Amino acid sequence: TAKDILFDAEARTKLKVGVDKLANAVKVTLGPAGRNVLIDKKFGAPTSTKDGVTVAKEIELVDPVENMGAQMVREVASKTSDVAGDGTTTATVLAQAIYREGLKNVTAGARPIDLKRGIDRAVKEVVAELRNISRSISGKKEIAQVGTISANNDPEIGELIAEAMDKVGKDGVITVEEAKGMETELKVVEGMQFDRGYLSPYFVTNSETMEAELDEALILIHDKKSNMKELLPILEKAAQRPLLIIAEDLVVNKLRGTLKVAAVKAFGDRRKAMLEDIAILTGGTVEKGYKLEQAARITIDKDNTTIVEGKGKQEEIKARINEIKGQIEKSDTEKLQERLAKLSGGVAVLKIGASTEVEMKEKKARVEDALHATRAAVQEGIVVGGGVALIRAAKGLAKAVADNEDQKTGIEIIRRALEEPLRQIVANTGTTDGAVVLEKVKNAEGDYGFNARTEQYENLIEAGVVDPTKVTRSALENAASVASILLTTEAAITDVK
Amino acid sequence: TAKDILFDAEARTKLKVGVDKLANAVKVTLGPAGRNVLIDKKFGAPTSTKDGVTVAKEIELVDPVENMGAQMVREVASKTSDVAGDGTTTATVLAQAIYREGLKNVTAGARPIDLKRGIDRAVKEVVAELRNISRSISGKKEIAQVGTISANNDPEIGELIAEAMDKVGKDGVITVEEAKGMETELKVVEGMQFDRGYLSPYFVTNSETMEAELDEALILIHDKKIMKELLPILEKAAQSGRPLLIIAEDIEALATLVVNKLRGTLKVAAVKAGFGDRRKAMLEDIAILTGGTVISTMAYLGQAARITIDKDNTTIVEGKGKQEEIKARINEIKGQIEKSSDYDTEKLQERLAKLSGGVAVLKIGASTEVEMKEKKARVEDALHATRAAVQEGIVVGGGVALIRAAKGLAKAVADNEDQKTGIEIIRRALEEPLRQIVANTGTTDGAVVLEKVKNAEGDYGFNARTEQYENLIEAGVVDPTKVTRSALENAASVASILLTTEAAITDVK
Amino acid sequence: TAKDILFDAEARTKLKVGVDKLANAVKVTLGPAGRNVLIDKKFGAPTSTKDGVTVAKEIELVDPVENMGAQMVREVASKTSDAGDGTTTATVLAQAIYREGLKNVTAGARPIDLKRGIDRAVKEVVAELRNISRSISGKKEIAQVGTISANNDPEIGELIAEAMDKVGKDGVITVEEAKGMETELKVVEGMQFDRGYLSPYFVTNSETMEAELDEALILIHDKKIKELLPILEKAAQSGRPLLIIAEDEALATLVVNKLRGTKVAAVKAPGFGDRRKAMLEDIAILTGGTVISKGYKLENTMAYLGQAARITIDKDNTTIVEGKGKQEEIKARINEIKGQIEKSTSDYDTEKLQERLAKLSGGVAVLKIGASTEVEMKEKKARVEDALHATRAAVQEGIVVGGGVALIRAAKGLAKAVADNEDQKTGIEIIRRALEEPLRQIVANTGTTDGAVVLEKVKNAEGDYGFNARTEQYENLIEAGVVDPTKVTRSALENAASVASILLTTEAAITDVKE
Amino acid sequence: GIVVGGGVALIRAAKGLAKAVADNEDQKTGIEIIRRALEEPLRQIVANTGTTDGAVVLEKVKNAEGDYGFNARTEQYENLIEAGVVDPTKVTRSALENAASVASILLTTEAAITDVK
Ligand SMILES: [Ca+2]
Ligand SMILES: [Mg+2]
Repeated sequence: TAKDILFDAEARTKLKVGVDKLANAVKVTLGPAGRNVLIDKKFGAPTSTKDGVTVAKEIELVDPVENMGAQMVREVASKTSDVAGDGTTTATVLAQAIYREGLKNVTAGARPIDLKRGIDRAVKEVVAELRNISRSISGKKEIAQVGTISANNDPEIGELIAEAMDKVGKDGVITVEEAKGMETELKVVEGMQFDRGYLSPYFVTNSETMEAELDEALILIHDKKSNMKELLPILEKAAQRPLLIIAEDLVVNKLRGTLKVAAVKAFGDRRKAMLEDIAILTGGTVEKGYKLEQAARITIDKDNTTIVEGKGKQEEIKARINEIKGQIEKSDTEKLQERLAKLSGGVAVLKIGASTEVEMKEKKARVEDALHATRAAVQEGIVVGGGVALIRAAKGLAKAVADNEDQKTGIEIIRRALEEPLRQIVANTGTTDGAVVLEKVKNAEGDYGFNARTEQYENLIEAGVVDPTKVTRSALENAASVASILLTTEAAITDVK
Repeated sequence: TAKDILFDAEARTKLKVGVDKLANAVKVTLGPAGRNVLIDKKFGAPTSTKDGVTVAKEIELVDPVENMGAQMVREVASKTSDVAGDGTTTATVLAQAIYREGLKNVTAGARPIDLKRGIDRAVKEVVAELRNISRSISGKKEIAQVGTISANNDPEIGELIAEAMDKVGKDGVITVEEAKGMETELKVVEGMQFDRGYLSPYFVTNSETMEAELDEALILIHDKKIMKELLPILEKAAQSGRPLLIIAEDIEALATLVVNKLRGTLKVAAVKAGFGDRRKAMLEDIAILTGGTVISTMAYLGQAARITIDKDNTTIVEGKGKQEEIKARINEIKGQIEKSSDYDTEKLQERLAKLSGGVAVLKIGASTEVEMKEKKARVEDALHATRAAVQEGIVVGGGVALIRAAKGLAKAVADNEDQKTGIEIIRRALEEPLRQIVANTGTTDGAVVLEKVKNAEGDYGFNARTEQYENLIEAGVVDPTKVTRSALENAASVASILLTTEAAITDVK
Repeated sequence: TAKDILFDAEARTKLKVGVDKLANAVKVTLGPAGRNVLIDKKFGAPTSTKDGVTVAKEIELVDPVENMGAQMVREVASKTSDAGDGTTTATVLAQAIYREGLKNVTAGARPIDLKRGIDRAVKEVVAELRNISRSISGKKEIAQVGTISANNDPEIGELIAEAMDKVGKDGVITVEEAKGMETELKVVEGMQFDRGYLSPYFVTNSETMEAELDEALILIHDKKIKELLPILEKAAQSGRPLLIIAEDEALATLVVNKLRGTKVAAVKAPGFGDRRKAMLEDIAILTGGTVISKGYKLENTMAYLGQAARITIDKDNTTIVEGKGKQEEIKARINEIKGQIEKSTSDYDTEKLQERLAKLSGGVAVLKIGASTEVEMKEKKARVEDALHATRAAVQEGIVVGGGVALIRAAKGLAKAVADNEDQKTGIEIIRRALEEPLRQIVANTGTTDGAVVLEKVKNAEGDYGFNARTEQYENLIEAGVVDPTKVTRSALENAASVASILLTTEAAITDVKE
Repeated sequence: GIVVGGGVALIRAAKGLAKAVADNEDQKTGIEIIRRALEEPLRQIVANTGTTDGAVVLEKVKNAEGDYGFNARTEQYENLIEAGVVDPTKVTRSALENAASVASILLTTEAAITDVK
């Protein structure tokens, strides 16, 4: 349809208004002192949330160009918590500061392309310095320590996450379920996980977690490919139980009528080898087959699908692992070992018990967050929390080389942006003296920093204030990307009113 | 519907606003330094694109007269990337410069027709001079190099393009498909291709590749225009497992075949059959290759291993017809060559090439599906840039060839000052593509960069990605001659029409 | 006061509006087919005029920027006829040059390169205008030009030819309404100098813009001018008008008494340095007066004032007619001056003393025009004045073809103009198209829509062949009596290209704000 | 004394900026303001010629050494000392000192007091 087009600074200033509205709403919740935000509902009392992710999901602007920039930062900064599990709000605060000062220098006559080059070279050095000051996490004792800190000081949960990664490995599949009793226990079952998720967001059974869970579900494995009407006869045939259909190609009927079904993807000759393994696991049968005309739990994520507690014959399924094991000697061969590790590795299940359901769902939420944080701690390590690690990592900027003065400006844009998260931590405490608090932390060194929880200076590592290195480096990398994309945006196209 | 009519200068000034909005939006993406363009969507994040074709397709204006001038340049410039595969934004930048300077002189009193004549005489000589700078591409030695450049410096892709063009020839049918593994392969199979296309866009199976893919399909060949005998033979083929292809003079069959393809009834594709008695002879070649028979039952239908329906093209792959019967058809029309008039010579020789060479299938693969189809489409872009490069040759990229081709303007002849002004309109317009590439870098010194390139000669130019003057051919910066000359011919064509437009008729809001 | 400023294309476009308003109003009167222009008056019936000069004097605009461009081309074109209709031709030419000039500036032409190509084009057109010009010399040829400017009157043609024979070609000739009905010629003692009146309100006749004083007294003062009351009030009760010759608040006091009827005109002293005081003595001897200087006081005598019969003062020169000084003392100064010619060892002294000698010894030729009726007397007098002015200009630079044909023929010199680039060639072609404008306007004032063919038939013709708007026929304009002085034609083009080039190079226009 | 006319002397004198000391980046920015402003008089003189290309002329003058410059009257590149284009040293240095003085007061001005109309 007809379009309106904005160019040059008129587009970038309009985009900046949206970035500011997104950031200014979410950043008040940043630190441990993060202040409440009220979200209106259609009827009844409004929702009060200190969660910066919950606030960002509610941000929509009436102006199209303002909404574009607001969705740019929102989509990029959301990817920080998709992998590292934390840092969405931090990435948004950084993105606002980087784009503000960057655009401010564009008005002064700085080339936007050289600012991006200088910003990129500055991030490479800060991310590297974040690794130099990062503490590696290896061994079951300190893995339990990180799991306990992310559990809000729960030694039972820290030992549970450490024991799960001990049996199934650091890269193993670990899932969190609800226990049938008061006691919390760990159970290692059989299963596998692949990167093919749901085909539509409407299959999601849980609004906030964006996951589709099917309990006591039957698996349908075919190897032959969607919208063909022949699927209507097969769908209701065995439906009486949720169903998992696996193919390469019932959206409304699940969200409107009564049906429990999930259909994910299943490339080339490699896809035919994967579906034969799920048959020996899920306990079912897989071109030499019919036409379109069983596990305890099936969880469907956006980027992942995990089959938990599939029922095979343990004597027959053990032979399938030995068939692929024999194919390794006569064999690149790296993909054959991947399929072996999925079948023989299993899935760790965390059964979370408690007194009452309100406590059991409360305790389960901490185990999932502590698990996600511990997974990121074993990979890239841990760094000092409270926004201090971004300030300490500024020392790496000395190694950043600037080919001209505009590039040196971009380095200083990142230099001033690294201080912004801590500035917002202290600002959420309600004090106007926060400029002094930033000066003490910056003039100090090491793990010395400000803890906004007790409002006292201390050693944050010993105090239990820590962030995964993956969280911090991803927040800066994501923010610098989205802000540099907007700095280089010369046109904004949108539909007419 | 009642109409609003604009005349003379009032109409051309309004049309220029639409041409400006089109060009000013698309030209920011030109060159390696091309910047981002945000395209809004209903829900979610917008679309960031540095591609000029994506931005151009989204341009529509509220004012009908402004929208007309926008669609004018947009459609004419779109004919560049069709026969060429690149240079759509270049044609738009040239059209904006020719029309702006031309209209500027029209207000100065110059006759519009003498400007158009001067424009065409200048473009005629610039294309000729562009042919001298052209570097011909022939043989597997330099074809793999050209294919490697359009492959984003991948030598393995250039070897597949050079070897595929070696088996079936430069004009032979080459198709790129997704491989079943990481290792890329090449194989030549049976098949042919037709110059016709689908009747309705709804037959497309895969919207990503835009081509309708029917695997292990059936083919119906019928002479007259086609619901009388269709349904009995269609319903007899409705239970197959194999999709059906409809080949006739035309396809009532228009409404019923589209609604069944959109639903889950059956997969049916209709392609027109090329005219006169030559059409009835081509139906026998498709029937013998696929084993079927023409209709002038299920045993009469032909079977292939796959069918890909392009927009203007139709490709049948691996027909099931007996090879002993096909060779009897080959020597039938091959012996008919010795029996012949100057009328049909290469007409029957082209049919023999379809029943002999076949179709080569390029199979591209990678470690993950994300890179697999990303490199697969990269090969399709590399294959299209290579086939066009073989035809008209290769010229220096970065807009330098348009500047170097200005030497041919001395050969242009002007009958008066108005025509000479038109020649000078082209002279100033050829510098615009390079001036815009340097402007996309963001420097205010771009006026000096253009002076160095013009003061130099030959291969010397400016590389905007490294921001350093260097040899552009040795640095891998090249453009096909067909890409460059098409962008100049199409731009000068649309601007000449807009200069000669005395009225713009549009409906009332 | 606070100012508003317009820049470049915005200022040059507003200036063009004022230039067009002046041009379109005056150009309807151009040529013998010129049409009527009604000019309103405070009370009674308006003024109907076919004269372009009368219309141009009334052109004033509300918009200050538009008014500037109007007054710009108005003053520059006034120096062309400073008569002969050339002031309107210069305005028409100035419009065409400025219009096409601005049109190419928008097209991307450099304004200064257009000006260069314009100036080179004008030099070659004026040069070619000299070759086609036919000079006038001798009493016989002058008598023919005077008869033409008198509308086929051999009497005025002979009188002007005889007037230029008695006083010379460079002599001073004046026209005065005769006290008797017999037209006669009388040479009298007098002189003319290059100083005009010090204010337009001293002029007694608004039509000719010439201040004329009959039987007036001359006050000659050395220094600037309050303390003149004893001498000034002496002339007020003496009945004669007073002429004040001095070096220079008191100037406004004489303006009030002039408009109230209580005959005073002020003129600056001629020349400067010692030549000024030397010429002041020549005026006192011619008029029988005394120069106030260095043992004289301006407050202290009626005997020191010079006397003359008629004093005509325009905005340029002042002519003293019938000096009342004694004949012996006038020629005594002649011998005193001539004695210094042989005693001068410098070339500058000898050449400048001859100019001083030619004024006193030459005199002033007076043309007294008679007629049957007093109404016909002033009508015939104005005919002689215009005939004398046109004939005097025709002798200097020659004569060319009228009807705007000479400008068309002079276009053949444009091939001799060198253009350094395309923009300079454009300025040459601007003059090429502008030279057809005066004839195009003459044919347009006839009212015909066929004037596009008339211009082509004249351009494709040769020599003096052209179109006559009076009889609406093609003929030879030299034989038909249609001729313009070469000085008039070349001045119209030079002045038009001058003011049009200034406007093309104007990047800013400053004007006062609303009061 | 006398210096090069045509605004070239201010460009040739930019070599002294290497001797300027900056205590921080803000002071270094103020040094660069003069660096770009020294080219402004010559850039205006060339722009008053009406030429469409002003960048080439400024480039050829900045890269050349000595008194070599561009003559705007004849529109030709020539040595300005020999051609007769010359400015007094007091004229050139006073224009720079006065301009920087008034521009420094306006940059440091935090308030403007004016009467009510
Ligand atoms: Ca409500
Ligand atoms: Mg008249």
